[PDB]
Amino acid sequence: TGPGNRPLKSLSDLLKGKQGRFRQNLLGKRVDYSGRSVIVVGPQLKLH
Amino acid sequence: WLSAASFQETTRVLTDAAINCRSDKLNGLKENVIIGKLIPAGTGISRYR
Amino acid sequence: FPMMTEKGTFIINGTERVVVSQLVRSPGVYFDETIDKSTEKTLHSVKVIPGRGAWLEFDVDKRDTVGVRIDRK
Amino acid sequence: EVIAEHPVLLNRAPTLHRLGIQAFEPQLVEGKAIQLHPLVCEAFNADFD
Amino acid sequence: AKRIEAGLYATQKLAELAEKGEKLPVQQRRDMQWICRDGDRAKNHLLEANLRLVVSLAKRYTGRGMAFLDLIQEGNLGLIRAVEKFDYTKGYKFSTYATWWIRQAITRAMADQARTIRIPVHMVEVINKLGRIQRELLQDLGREPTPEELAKEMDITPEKVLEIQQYAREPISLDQTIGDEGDSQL
Amino acid sequence: VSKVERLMNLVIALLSTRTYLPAEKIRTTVAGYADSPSDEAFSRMFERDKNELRDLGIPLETGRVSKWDSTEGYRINRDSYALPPIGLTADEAAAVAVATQLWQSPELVTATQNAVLKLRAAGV
Amino acid sequence: LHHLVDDKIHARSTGPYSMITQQPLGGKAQFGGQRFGEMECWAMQAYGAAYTLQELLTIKSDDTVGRVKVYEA
DNA sequence: TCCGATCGGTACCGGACATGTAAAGAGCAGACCACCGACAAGT
DNA sequence: ACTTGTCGGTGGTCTGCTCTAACGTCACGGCCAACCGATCGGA
Repeated sequence: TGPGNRPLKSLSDLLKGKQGRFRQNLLGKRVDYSGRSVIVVGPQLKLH
Repeated sequence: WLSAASFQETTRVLTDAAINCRSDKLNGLKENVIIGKLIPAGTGISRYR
Repeated sequence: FPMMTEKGTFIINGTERVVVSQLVRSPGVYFDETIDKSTEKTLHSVKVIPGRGAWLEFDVDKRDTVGVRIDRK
Repeated sequence: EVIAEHPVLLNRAPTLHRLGIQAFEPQLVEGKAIQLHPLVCEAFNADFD
Repeated sequence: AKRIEAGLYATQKLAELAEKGEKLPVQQRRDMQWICRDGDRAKNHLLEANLRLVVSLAKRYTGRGMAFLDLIQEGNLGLIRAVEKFDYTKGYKFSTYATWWIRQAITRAMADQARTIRIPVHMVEVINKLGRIQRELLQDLGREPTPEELAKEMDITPEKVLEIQQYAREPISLDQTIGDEGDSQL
Repeated sequence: VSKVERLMNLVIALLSTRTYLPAEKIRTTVAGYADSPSDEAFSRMFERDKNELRDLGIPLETGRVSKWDSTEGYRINRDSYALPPIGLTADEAAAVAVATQLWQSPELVTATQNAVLKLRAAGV
Repeated sequence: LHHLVDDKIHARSTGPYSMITQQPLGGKAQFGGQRFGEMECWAMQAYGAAYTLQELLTIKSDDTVGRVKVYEA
C-alpha cells in the first residue's frame, strides 16, 4: 500500500477487470466528431 | 486466446496460452475489433470488399 | 478545533460542509437461526460484536456440537 | 450547405438491440435540444422526461 | 573480538608468506587456516548474536516511507560496520557502538531510499530542522508561525525557506480513485 | 571572426535578454565564442571580455538565473544603461564649443571626445 | 428543476487527448468525446456496418497519424 | 462421500479531482564556477 | 601593441563518504462482516 492505505496498482491490475486494458480501452473507446444533448419531441418531422 | 482473455479470467487464460504456446489466427469479431481490422461479417467479407 | 456555526454547517477552507449522521449496527450480542438444506435441521448461533475488539462467535452444527470460533479462527 | 444529405447516427444508452443506433437526416433547429421523431421512441425506449 | 583479530592477522600473514615468502611447515599452515576459520566463525557468531538489537532500533522508524524489513536490513549493514570497527580494549559494551552505527545506517538509508524524487541528505537534514523549528514556534506562539519567524529562528534568508518547503512536496499517484465508486482515476 | 564583433554581439545579447543568461549558453549562442580550442581558453577570454565591458562603463550585472535555479548568469540593466532625457540646446552648443581647446593629455582629450560623442548620440 | 439544456449540450470535432493511450478525454468541462462502448460495437456488428465501426475505432480514437491525415483530407 | 478455502463474477450514460510527518551533527574532500596573475607566441 | 591560449591560484557552494564509545537486544494498527457457483486440496 501507499499513502492512504491504498494498495498499489501492478501490471495484472492493468490487464484485469471492467476498468482493465481490454474491456475499457480495446472493446470500447471515446471518439471524435461526437456530441450529446437532451431530446425533445418533434411531431412535424418525417421518419428519416 | 485474445477473445478468451478479453472475455473473462484474463490471468488464467494468459497463463494457459503462454504455457501452451498458442497462436491466434485473427479471424473473428472480437479479435478484428481489437486489432483494428474489418470484422468478417456484413460488408467486411471478401465477396463484398 | 473547527466549530459548528449556528445553522449546523462547518466552514472548512471557505466552503460550507455538512457532516451526515451514519446508521450503523450497535455493538452487542446477536442471536441468529438458520435451516440447513442438506439435513433439514435448525442451527442456532450467537455473535458478540464489539467496537474495536475481537469477534467471538458460538454456533450449533449438524453433529449437535457447540463450537466457538475465537477471532476468525 | 454542408449538412444536406449527410446522415448522422443517434444513440441512446443502454443499447439493448440494433435499433438503439439509428441514422437520421439532420435539420438545423434554433434550440439546444435534439428533436426526435415520435415514432422511433419505442425502438430507443426513450421518453421526453 | 580477540578471535576475529587473531584470524585476520593470521590470514594477512599467510597471504604475505604465500607470495615472496618461504615454504611454511605443514603444521603452521594448518594452524593458520584453523585460526582464519575460527575468526570467520567468531565474526558470524557475533553478528548473529547481535541481530536482535537491530530490530529494536528499527522498531522506532516504522511508518516513515520505508518498510520494516528494509529498515532491519539497513540496520544489519550498520551492525556489520560496527563489528568491523569494535575495539575491546576500551572496555565498553558492544551495545553502545553498535547502537550508534545501526542508528546512523538506518537514518542514512531512510534519507536516501524513501523518496521517488531523491533529495540529498544535506538537504533532508535542513528540511527536518525546519520542521522541528516550525513545531517549536507553533507551540510557543500559539498560532501558525509565518516564514518571518522561521527566518529569524533558523538564521537563514526568508526566501530559502520557501524553496525548502517547495522541495518537500511528494508526487501524487495517477492511479488514485476520484469518485466514490471505482471507475475514475486521476 | 573579429573581437569587436564579439563584443558588440555580447552587448546586444545581454541587452535583449530577459533572464540571467549563463556562460554556457553564451558560448553556444553568441557568435565568436564557438571557435575556442578548449573550455579554458573560452573561460579566460570571456573573463577578459567581462572585465573590459565592466571597466568601460556598461552595467554588467551577475546574478542567479532565478529563485528556484542555482545557475548563475549575466545581464545588463537597460534602465541603468543610460539616461534618455536631455536639457536645452543653446547651452549645449556653448558647452561643445568649449569642450576642448588646448589640452594635450591623452586621457583628458579622449574623455572629452567620448563625452561629446555621447552628447551627440543623445541630441546635438 | 436544475436540469437545463445550457449545461447539457456538448459537441466536439477535435480536442485534447490522453497520455498513455492516445484517446480523447471525457466530460463537457474538458471538451471530451462520447464513449462508443461495447454495446454500441455489438449493435454495429449486428447491423453489418464494418467500415463505420472500423473508422470509429481507428481514425477517431487511436490512429495518431490517421487523425491528422483525416483532418487534412 | 464430506470438508472448508481460495477465486471468479455482479448493465449503461452523465459527473467528480490532489494526505497531514521527521530524535541530529560534524570534519574532510572533489567538482564546477567567478574572479584574477604570467607569458611567450602569434597578430 | 594587442590578442590569445596554456598555466597557476583564491574563494565559494553543492554533493557524497566517514565517524560518534554508560547501557540499551525477538514489529504492529486494524478489519473481516455480500452472496452466488465452481474446484482443488483434505479427512
